[PDB]
Amino acid sequence: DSCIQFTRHASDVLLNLNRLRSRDILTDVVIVVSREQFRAHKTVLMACSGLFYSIFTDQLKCNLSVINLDPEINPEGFCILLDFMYTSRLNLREGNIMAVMATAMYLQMEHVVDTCRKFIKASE
Amino acid sequence: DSCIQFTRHASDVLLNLNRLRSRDILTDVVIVVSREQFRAHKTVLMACSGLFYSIFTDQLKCNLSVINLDPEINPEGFCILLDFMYTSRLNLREGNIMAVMATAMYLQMEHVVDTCRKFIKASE
Amino acid sequence: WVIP
Amino acid sequence: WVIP
Ligand SMILES: O=C1Cc2cc(Nc3ncncc3Cl)ccc2N1
Ligand SMILES: O=C1Cc2cc(Nc3ncncc3Cl)ccc2N1
Ligand SMILES: [Cl-]
Ligand SMILES: [Cl-]
Repeated sequence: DSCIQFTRHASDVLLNLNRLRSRDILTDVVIVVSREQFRAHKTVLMACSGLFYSIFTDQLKCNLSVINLDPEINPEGFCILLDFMYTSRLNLREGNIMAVMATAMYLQMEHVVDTCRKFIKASE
Repeated sequence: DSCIQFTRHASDVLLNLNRLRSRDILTDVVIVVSREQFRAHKTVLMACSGLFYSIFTDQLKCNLSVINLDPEINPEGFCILLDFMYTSRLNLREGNIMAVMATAMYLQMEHVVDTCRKFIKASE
Repeated sequence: WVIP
Repeated sequence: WVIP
């Protein structure tokens, strides 16, 4: 087509979605991790994660207001990834890299899994 | 902080939100324009438009599944702006610029209003 | 704004 | 990935 494009549009949209999350506006699901609860927007979770995409396209699960993650999932690893989903920023540190990679593999967040693999390979 | 950032994350999220819109997945509102109906996600509309932000933060309207726009709003102008919201691409043409600018002013989409003003000023 |  |  002959469209023009606003370079900062996608980033501005994501920033506003994160402001709605902060203020708990129109959040439609609670993700439960080892008795730690995280409120979010189903559409953002689906846009970022192959696991949430499969969950919320399921005819029965699409209607659930609570999703319980596998007990092996670490709440801090989930929190870091949820922050990444809404900001593009990943708080990757020596002390959390193993939990973050394991959570990203479970959530099916391929780009996060890739950088964790590379950061681990550099330290060996 | 000491975060790393994935450059293409915001664009990838928006692209996936547009794929959900195409497939009518988790759309939670119908916008009615001069008897033309457009399905969308309330959170994306709020992230892009000052008007939808005000509408869906209102305690009564946040719960509506149908929103009727002012009868002076042109459906094509709305369609072009809805596409912009989900893609960052604006199909601005000599034949639609007046309808697009009037719709962007009503929807409170300041960056769109700005480029329409500049494109109109260049043609005078 | 840019030409994509 | 970049340093923001
Ligand atoms: O690594 C990843 C990130 C990711 C996101 C999604 N999401 C969607 N895919 C296609 N159409 C719509 C959506 Cl919402 C699916 C798989 C994966 N895998
Ligand atoms: O031009 C524009 C675009 C736009 C978007 C919004 N959205 C939000 N603002 C702040 N926190 C959350 C959200 Cl969702 C408000 C006003 C305007 N004005
Ligand atoms: Cl990812
Ligand atoms: Cl705008």
